[PDB]
Amino acid sequence: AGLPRRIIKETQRLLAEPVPGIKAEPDESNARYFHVVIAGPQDSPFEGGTFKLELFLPEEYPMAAPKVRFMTKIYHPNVDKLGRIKLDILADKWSPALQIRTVLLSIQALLSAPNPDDPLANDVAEQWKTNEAQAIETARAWTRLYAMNN
Amino acid sequence: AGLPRRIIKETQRLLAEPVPGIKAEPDESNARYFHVVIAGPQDSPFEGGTFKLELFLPEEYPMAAPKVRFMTKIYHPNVDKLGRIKLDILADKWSPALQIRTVLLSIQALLSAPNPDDPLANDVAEQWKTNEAQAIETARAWTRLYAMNN
Amino acid sequence: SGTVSCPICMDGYSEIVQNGRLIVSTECGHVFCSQCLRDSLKNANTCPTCRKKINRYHPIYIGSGTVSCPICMDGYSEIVQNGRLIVSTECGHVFCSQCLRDSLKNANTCPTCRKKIYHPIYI
Amino acid sequence: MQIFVKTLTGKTITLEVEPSDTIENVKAKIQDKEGIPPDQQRLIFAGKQLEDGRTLSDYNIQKESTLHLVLRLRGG
Amino acid sequence: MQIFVKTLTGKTITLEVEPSDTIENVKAKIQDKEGIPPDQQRLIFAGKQLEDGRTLSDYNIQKESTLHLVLRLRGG
Ligand SMILES: [Zn+2]
Ligand SMILES: [Zn+2]
Ligand SMILES: [Zn+2]
Ligand SMILES: [Zn+2]
Repeated sequence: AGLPRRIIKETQRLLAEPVPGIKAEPDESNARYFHVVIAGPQDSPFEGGTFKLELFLPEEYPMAAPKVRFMTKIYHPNVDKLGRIKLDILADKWSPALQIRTVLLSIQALLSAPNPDDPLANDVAEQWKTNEAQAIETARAWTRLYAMNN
Repeated sequence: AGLPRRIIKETQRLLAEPVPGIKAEPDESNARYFHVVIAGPQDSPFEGGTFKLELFLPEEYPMAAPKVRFMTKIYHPNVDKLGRIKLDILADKWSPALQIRTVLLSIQALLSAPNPDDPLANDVAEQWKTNEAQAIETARAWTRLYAMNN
Repeated sequence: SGTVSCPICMDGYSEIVQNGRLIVSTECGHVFCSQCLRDSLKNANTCPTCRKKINRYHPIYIGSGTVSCPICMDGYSEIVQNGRLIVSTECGHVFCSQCLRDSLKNANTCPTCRKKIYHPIYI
Repeated sequence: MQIFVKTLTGKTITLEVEPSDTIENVKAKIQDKEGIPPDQQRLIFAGKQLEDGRTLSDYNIQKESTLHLVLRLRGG
Repeated sequence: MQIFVKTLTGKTITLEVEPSDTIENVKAKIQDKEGIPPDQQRLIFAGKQLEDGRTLSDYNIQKESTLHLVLRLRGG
């Protein structure tokens, strides 16, 4: 009952070479379970926010994607109320050459470029389309409230 | 102002890691010109012989083969009176992935496995075919006479 | 084991890229700088290293020096250890043969570039 | 000037660039080294997915900065 | 037992062998590492061209010996 070699090396390297704005650390009692914090992108409504995520490496990793959820509430067309992320690299566009590090950088990318035309949170997206400036200021307020001092 | 890089490296390495039974040293006057001595193969009629050769790296080296000639007289179906070598890797079967070191090893191979069926020295090859044991003792005597103490 | 070079000019990875040349492979998995192989194939249509008739050939992307499989993360020695091969796709991306096999069970796009899609390379 | 790119594997490459290079121009250099077509590359900096038409200068990307590469992605 | 082969580039590889291995068996192991087919390999030791059918034992090739690889060649 030991981890694939991939998880061991990938984990050493992740910690060896941290990325600015991203913190990801395995749970001491569970090497498949990662505590994550990501900074909101700069020049986004999420800027200045610190967003908690969980990441889980399922049994078929890296042939299957990490399972990933927001734990910090966020206002975004492709994330729902329960913090689930609809994102093609976590499903059909996964590649085994992607890794924890680049999954997390892709989530940031997703915050910097939301896609309300193909949404997960229908109300959020409807706001985003029909009144983008307002949807943006809502994201900024939710960022202050939930994703600062947390 | 110089040699292709290939020739420089190749020359440093020859002199760095000598091959047993083969000595090849560039001339002070010309970095394309190599003084060579090869030992006769073991268990061949040439064994115990030391055979002088010259080797020249032409301008198109390594796209063309080194030019190579025996200076020591030798009794062999594929070497003539003037020490010229008929050998396919010096012509049609050259490869630029061959080198000085492997050209010279291939010449030793040729001494170890003569080919009298497709000869350069016709009368030598005729002896080799119709009376091989005698052709072999002639090669041994010519080895003593020309390729020892030389 | 370590750093790749071209058997014809004898330049290592650094010297190859230094002046615009690529690292290439033949179908038979033999590796050269682009220009040495271009110029051999003007002269004869046979692989310099193994003398196979070569018609096609392509760039491989290994930058740095010391090769490994991006999927399992084993380096050169660990891969061969267990009788896996180093393999390149037509788009020049390298994997161990087990990981590319397994990956193609699920996707049949290159894991590294997503081009729809190979052979051993000998380094 | 030099900037660094953390490629998919985690290895860092060094690119020679100008503040006026577009992100497209930077992708073309990465294609030469990595064999990944521009259409599949995304370049991440300060958490931002950089846009092809804009330049390094516009994003305040100065010498010695590190960009992070991921594969094309899409919210859904 | 181990022997060494100095391959075409000058690099040395290490092969795991038995005194009873034929030169053909040795060529097979070289093919795995080098991708050169047996029909194109020649193996040189003490100046001689080793024959496929014969074994390492027959040539007195002991552990830690080094064989030298060249391409197929022919006197003419
Ligand atoms: Zn070259
Ligand atoms: Zn080949
Ligand atoms: Zn692998
Ligand atoms: Zn590819």
